[PDB]
Amino acid sequence: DAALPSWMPGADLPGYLNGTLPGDFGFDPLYLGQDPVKLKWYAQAELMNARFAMLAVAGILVPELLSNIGFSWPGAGVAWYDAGKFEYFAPASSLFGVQMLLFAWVEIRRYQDFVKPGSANQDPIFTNNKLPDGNEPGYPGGIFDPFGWSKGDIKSLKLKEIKNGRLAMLAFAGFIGQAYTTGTTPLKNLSTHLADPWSTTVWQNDLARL
Amino acid sequence: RPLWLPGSTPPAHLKGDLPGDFGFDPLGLGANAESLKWFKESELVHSRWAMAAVAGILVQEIVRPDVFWYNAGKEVESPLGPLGLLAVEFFLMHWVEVRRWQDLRKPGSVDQDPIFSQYKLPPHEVGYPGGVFAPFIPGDLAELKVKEIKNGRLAMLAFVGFVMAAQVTGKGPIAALQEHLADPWGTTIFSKAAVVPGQAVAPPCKIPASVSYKGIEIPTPCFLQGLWP
Amino acid sequence: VRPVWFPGNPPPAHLDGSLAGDYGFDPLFLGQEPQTLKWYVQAELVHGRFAMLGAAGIILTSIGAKVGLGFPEWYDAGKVVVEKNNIDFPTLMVIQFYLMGWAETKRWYDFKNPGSQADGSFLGFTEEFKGLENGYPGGRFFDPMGLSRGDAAKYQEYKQKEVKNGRLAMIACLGFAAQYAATGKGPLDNLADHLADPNHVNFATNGVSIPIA
Amino acid sequence: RQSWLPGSQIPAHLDTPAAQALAGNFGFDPLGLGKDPVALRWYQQAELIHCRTAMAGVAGILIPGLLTKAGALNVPEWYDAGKVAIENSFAPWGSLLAVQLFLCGFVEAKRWQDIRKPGSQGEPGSFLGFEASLKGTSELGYPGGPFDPLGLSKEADKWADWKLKEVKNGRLAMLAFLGFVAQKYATGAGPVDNLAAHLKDPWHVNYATNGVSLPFL
Ligand code: CHL
Ligand code: CLA
Ligand code: CLA
Ligand SMILES: CC1=C[C@H](O)CC(C)(C)[C@H]1/C=C/C(C)=C/C=C/C(C)=C/C=C/C=C(C)/C=C/C=C(C)/C=C/C1=C(C)C[C@H](O)CC1(C)C
Repeated sequence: DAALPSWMPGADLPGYLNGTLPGDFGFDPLYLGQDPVKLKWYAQAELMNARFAMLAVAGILVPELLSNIGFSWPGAGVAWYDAGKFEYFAPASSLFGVQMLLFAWVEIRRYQDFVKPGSANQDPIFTNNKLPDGNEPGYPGGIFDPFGWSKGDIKSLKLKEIKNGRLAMLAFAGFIGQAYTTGTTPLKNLSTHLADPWSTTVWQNDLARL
Repeated sequence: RPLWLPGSTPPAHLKGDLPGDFGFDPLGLGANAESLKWFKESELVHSRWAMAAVAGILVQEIVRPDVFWYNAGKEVESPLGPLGLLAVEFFLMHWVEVRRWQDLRKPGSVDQDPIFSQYKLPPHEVGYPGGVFAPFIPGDLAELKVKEIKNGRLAMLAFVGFVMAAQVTGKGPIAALQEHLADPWGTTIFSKAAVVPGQAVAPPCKIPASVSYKGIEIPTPCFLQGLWP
Repeated sequence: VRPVWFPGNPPPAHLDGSLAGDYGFDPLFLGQEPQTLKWYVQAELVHGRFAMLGAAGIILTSIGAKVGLGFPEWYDAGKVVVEKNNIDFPTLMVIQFYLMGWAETKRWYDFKNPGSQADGSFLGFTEEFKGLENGYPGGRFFDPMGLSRGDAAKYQEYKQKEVKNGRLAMIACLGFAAQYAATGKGPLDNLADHLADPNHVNFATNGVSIPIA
Repeated sequence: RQSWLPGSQIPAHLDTPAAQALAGNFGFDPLGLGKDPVALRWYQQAELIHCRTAMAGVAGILIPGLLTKAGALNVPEWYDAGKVAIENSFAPWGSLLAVQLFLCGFVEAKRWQDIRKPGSQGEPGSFLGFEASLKGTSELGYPGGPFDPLGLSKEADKWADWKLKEVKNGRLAMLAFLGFVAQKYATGAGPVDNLAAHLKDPWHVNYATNGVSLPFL
């Protein structure tokens, strides 16, 4: 509600969005972050869902692109939605069991910081090890920023993080929809479009499926 | 001030400020200020669209006589399929229409190029973007604002003529003028239709009822055929 | 002074010429009590506005049937639509009571409490549901062109035309039912027959309206 | 003031500040059942227990049902699950119900006595040292303590929102159970089938075409 960037040039934006969070373009048509305590939780949520979505999309597209090329390895042409039934060294169940244990420790360590900032910046075992005092929930830094990037224009870097994440979160949503609708991998869906974009729009595809 | 009916008193709301104000508002549709502000833009948009369509339909008939404008949608064939063409049109018009609309809702809030910060339209009026959209002005702008509305009101009435002529004669604008010029006494609508207390006679629709296009069958109805004279 | 329904007879006291279409007609004093008169005002407007849409619907579909456009007669349209389009009557009827129910209940509580539907309770909409007058809910949804909020005299004249055209349509819909019941034909079939023979084809010769004829 | 019916007259007994302190107060009591404050307090407790039981039961009918529809589960329909479970159980239904009434009655009696006098179950020396935790909070129907293991009720800036979600989700689950009973008697199928069938042809598959709900049309 000032002169900060807007999702719709000329609109009256919500005052609660004041440009303190990265990517504050005043977009809250349903007035969800109007309450400050909800907005505080939603900021971390958006950052967490974005950071996993960014890793996911990378780990979904890179292997497919390598598969198209001559790159050889166990996965090869394994479709992301078919990776679960793939046979690995250990039973899925076992792996999941380990994953939930390992994550219980890290999530509750991250959650402790969020509820009390700077309360989990110390190594439980090697007490001497720790994270620099200056810390905000969602931005642990220290050994999580091993190259010092945070030191430079941190605000621009945080905006690049939120922007790339929102696109990744939308990409994953695409992968889910396009996979269930076109029943094929994303880079295959892109090849179909690049071959004949005009005749390969969701409109025509869904019309044919009707 | 010239009026639509010489010797008449114009509506109180129609003073003479707007271009094309000949004191014509019999139903009082423009007595509300905020409503007049919308209808003024609507008249301009309708005028410019109609002027281009009447120009295009006449030129298309000269350059492409074999193709009847009414049958162009089904006849025109391009490698960009109907859907591909429509998608592109939908996105491009959504952007331009929203940008123009926001100008009406908040004047001066959409004069800046969203990609290049160095380019912004100078302060202007709704309906008259100017700036890059007006590279040359051959004469007084006020006079051309009258020429634009007058040429637009005529074009808007011409298109409606092209449509009804197409449904009553099955021919493009020029082909009709020629039919009329061949036999004016037997080509007017009066010489094509007649209703008297005893009976009713109306020209038949000359437009097929449905068109077959890419295995869809598009409904193609005549306009208020039941109420046709 | 104001033209009355029975020239020479004084207008009733509860009728002071303030309401649109006030010709002092209330022989049974049914609107003698004010609040009751306000309710009957909305009733006549609601009945009249539906009759105007009804009459215009029957006249157009009757014209399309008179010509060869395949429009069913008004008394046969309900079955044609459901049959040709395989529409489930029960579903359509319940959907109608859902939509009408919502709109009617909101209009009802506006009558009970004027302006009470402009609190933003409905999707945050406030001014479009405040209401200008009893039976006249202007705003930007119901009066999208602002004819009620521009030229007070034009608004009064339009109200007179609305009530008179609504009372005419209400009389015309009673005529469409009586004529169908007495003749078994459509309305524009009845007009063609009369126009053909106005002295020998009328109600006096229909064999039903006057039993001793 | 939010209203169940915009423009309607809200009962004065629901506009009183104490009544407004109650979660889900949309001014709905057309029959005037809660005019008496003492009754309004009992009915608020009754609504809370119905809400929390309906939410647990409906979750135990829908969630398993959707998982079975997918395949992740093979649970029987809710209306057939008793027979299936008792078929291979260690006990007949009567013995299982007798044990249920004993254990439920005990905890229901303690909750009851807490309504008659809030904080009474903390009577020192009444429960081998647990009575200290058996005392609820200042709000009846919100015991917290051991019943709030994660201490979410300790955040005063989120208390009201949490209670509103519990009442609204509870009122929805209560209506979803009534719907499960009505739809079972009118269809002869389960709630997940009823949903799929309607979604296939919503205009021809509904309660207006069930041949029971509307015997007049
Ligand atoms: C707890 C009981 C309760 C009851 C009995 C009512 C009853 C009523 N409320 Mg009310 N309300 C209630 C709670 C609440 N209301 C509101 C907020 C409102 C508002 C804002 C309004 C009402 C209105 C009304 C009336 C609507 C009249 C009508 O014909 O509607 C039936 C109309 C319908 C459209 C039916 C709805 C749909 C139908 C059930 C089928 C749904 C089909 C869909 C396809 C669903 C598909 C979903 C999928 C796609 C995801 C009505 C008497 C209206 C009124 O008249 O106010 C004067 C109104 O404007 N209520 C809230 C929130 C504050 C409530 C509770 O929290
Ligand atoms: C940045 C996200 C993103 C991107 C780049 C794409 C890209 C593509 N999608 Mg898609 N999709 C997305 C998200 C996305 N999608 C989401 C969130 C959904 C809903 C779950 C879908 C559901 C979907 C379906 C059902 C289909 C596609 C299809 C396609 C392909 C061409 C057909 C098409 O355009 O359909 C239309 C796609 C949309 C209308 C989604 C809008 C794009 C999102 C919202 C981005 C917003 C626009 C913004 C300017 C960013 C543009 C991208 C940027 C890199 C320039 C194409 C390569 C078609 C296909 O598979 O081809 C074979 C197809 O049928 N998508
Ligand atoms: C609303 C205006 C309008 C519309 C909807 C159409 C529509 C059509 N014209 Mg047409 N035309 C118009 C104006 C218009 N014309 C004008 C003003 C002229 C005079 C210059 C012509 C001259 C003309 C000729 C000679 C022919 C057509 C033809 C056609 C038909 C197929 C050709 C085609 O469009 O392929 C694709 C068109 C293009 C690829 C050109 C792209 C558009 C240009 C390059 C950009 C201009 C943008 C402009 C500034 C935007 C403002 C315009 C305004 C109306 C909004 C088609 C139905 C052809 C036909 O009849 O086919 C049977 C044909 O022979 N037109
Ligand atoms: C407020 C008011 C006021 C005014 O004044 C008046 C009036 C209106 C009257 C009122 C209203 C009221 C109402 C609406 C009520 C409703 C209720 C309900 C529905 C409940 C439910 C309720 C419900 C509930 C609890 C539920 C429960 C359930 C459960 C446990 C479950 C169980 C189970 C399961 C899991 C599964 C299996 O296999 C089986 C079984 C065994 C079955």
